[PDB]
Amino acid sequence: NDIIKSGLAEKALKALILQCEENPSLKNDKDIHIIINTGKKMGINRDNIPRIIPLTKYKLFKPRDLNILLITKDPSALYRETLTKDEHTSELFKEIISVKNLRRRFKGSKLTQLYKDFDLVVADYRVHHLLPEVLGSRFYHGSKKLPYMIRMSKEVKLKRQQMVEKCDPIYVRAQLRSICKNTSYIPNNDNCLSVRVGYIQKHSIPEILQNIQDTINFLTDKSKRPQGGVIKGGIISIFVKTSNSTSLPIYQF
Amino acid sequence: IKDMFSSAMEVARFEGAQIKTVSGIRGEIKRALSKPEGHYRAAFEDKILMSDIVILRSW
Amino acid sequence: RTLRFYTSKIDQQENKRFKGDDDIPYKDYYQQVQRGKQDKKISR
Amino acid sequence: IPTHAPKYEENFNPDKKSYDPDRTRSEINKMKAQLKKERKFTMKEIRKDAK
Amino acid sequence: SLVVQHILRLLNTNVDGNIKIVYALTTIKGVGRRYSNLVCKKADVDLHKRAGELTQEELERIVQIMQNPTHYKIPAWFLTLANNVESKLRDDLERLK
Amino acid sequence: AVPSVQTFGKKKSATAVAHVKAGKGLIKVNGSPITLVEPEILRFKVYEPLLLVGLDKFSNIDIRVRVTGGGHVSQVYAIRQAIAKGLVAYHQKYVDEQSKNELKKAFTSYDRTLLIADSRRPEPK
Amino acid sequence: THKIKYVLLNCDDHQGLLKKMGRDISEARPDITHQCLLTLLDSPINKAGKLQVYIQTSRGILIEVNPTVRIPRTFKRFSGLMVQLLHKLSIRS
Amino acid sequence: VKDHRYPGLTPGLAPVGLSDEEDS
RNA sequence: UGACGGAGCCAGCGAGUCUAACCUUGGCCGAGAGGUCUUGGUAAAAACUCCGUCGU
Repeated sequence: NDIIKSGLAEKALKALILQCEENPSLKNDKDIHIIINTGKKMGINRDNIPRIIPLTKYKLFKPRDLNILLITKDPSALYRETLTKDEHTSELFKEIISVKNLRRRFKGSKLTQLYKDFDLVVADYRVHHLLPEVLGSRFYHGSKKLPYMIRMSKEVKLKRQQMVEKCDPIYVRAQLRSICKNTSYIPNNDNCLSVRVGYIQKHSIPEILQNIQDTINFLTDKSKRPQGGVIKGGIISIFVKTSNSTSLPIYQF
Repeated sequence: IKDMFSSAMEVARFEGAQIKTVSGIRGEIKRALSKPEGHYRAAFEDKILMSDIVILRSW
Repeated sequence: RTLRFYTSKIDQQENKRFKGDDDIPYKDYYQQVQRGKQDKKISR
Repeated sequence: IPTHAPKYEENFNPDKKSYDPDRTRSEINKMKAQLKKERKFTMKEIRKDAK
Repeated sequence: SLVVQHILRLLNTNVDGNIKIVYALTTIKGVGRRYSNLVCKKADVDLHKRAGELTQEELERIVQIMQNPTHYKIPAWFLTLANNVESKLRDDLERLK
Repeated sequence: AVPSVQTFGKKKSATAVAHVKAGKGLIKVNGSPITLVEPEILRFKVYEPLLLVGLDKFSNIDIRVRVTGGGHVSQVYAIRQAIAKGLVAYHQKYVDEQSKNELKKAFTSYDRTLLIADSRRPEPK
Repeated sequence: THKIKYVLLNCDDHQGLLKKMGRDISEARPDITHQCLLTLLDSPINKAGKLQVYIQTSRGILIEVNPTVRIPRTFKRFSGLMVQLLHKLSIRS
Repeated sequence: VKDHRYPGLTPGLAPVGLSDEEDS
């Protein structure tokens, strides 16, 4: 909580927010990211699978706020029918698609159109590794719209047995709520790391600060491994920036 | 080939010019590509690689 | 509403197209850090 | 039967291009056409000189 | 012998009575088929009804759903240079000559 | 060894291989029953042989057809040709030749393409 | 039609030009077609929607005249309409 | 929860809590 | 002789250690050269058959 107490973090966020209003170039910038300088190499190769960081105090977003794309295993009939009929998930997803249909209908410029229309992409964990070839490069550089791994039903796989195919609408909704409210991060085999902590015009500066403390606590807490506790050896420095703005330091060892 | 020229007008001046790679594969500037500006089509005596560099000798 | 209103519509309906021989119509802290990073690069 | 009036431009000239409601739209279309003829003519000449 | 049992204006739009409620409301700009279906479901109006059959209270409820979407938790997504180029071309032409 | 015969049907790039052996009237195309052949509109086309000579002849044999290449129509024609040729050849090999002659006469009277390949060779004019 | 601006040829307005064409100026009267159209279209039978007119030009052009049309009464305006029609191949409301 | 076929599942699975399940 | 979605399903050519983007926001290491990570924008079998919805 020492970072929250320091006035520097408060000062940096005030300057950053002020510029976005002043500067025409930063007008389309809406998200606030923190750049963390871990002391030593994380040693985790980028697997492009987001890891959820729980933000206890405040929620970044709600499922109803965003366009959500669900990519399901072939055939998508069982999942599309079950999710659409259920009252909890009848109106949760903008579109439900299968991998094979997704590859066929969207190619080239259509993939670019798909990128803009949807704010959040989620996919069955079974088909997550296929998406990089399908969705293309645009989805998979920058970390803004990486698909999230979700599980359709609570059934588990056992060796030498066949998993029963089911769709649990309440479980799917619960996972999506966690994804939206909580922030996320992707490990990489280098010092730098980027995490979204706030949204301009929606979170007050005290709220954005609290999200940073939750992010730092989770990433440094060894008890939260493997999802957390990835920053071993402390943090050399932390900055704050938008997509196109410059980095404002908020902590330095 | 790209980065040799800046606009399709420049390519038109040099169509038919001899070109070669660092490997020594000889070629020719055939025609300028409409999109993007400065790109052009060439024919080489043998297949070239992406790591190759094409050079036009001029004085 | 008023009965006068319905009389007006009725009479207008009577009066309510080319006919006969009619012709067709005629015609500062942030600026500080930006400098600071620039100063670091040039110094190096 | 309903009666409608024909829509025609007086002193019509087919070679003359159609009238445009917006002056800027016609003007830019004027310049776009002018660019195309000059680019094609210059491109033809430079090739012949090169040959 | 005694047995007792076409156009409407909604959101400044004329909607035909003959058309079904959902596809009649699709005519309203910004209202899609899925959006109209969701609005009717929230309004508890039977979708098989025709637009004329709708009662006043149901139309008022639909208008409230349309005007106050976030209040009823509707999801969010449901809610000169050419002259310069000519001059450069002319300069190139003059240099050619 | 179980008596068996093998025949081919061809139509454009479509090729069907029919294996006809002694059995119990089990007719399959590509591992599925003949009744599931598609398109349904042309299904009776692949029924042309069976209905011309009658289902009683098939009651003592099993036919397995494997089809590759071509489109839907050419595949249908390959299947029917292969089935007819296979039935005729099996009757030659393991049944009297009189019945074979009757089968050939029936198939030829209805449609000779069931037995002889129909290929539209170019002819310069 | 013919360029001078394009104008519908007439027996009176354009005599020298027709002589250059070599066409006899006796058979250069579009006013008759105008007069027939005015009386055909303004007849009550047209108003009852039971008449449609076609015109076969001497050159070999066939024109379909919608019964709803209202051609201008002055001949001068009618000529401006035909040069529009023969070149644009259609006239809109 | 672990799936031998997909090791990536166990990391990066959305945590689910009681507040998430209860309807709004 | 439509649009949307889903489902079923049928080719033949083609195999050089060779096949292939651009422009940015920043962290760290490095004497330099440069290396690695982060980041936003721009560009980039079908027919056929069946089923359901709207409707000209």
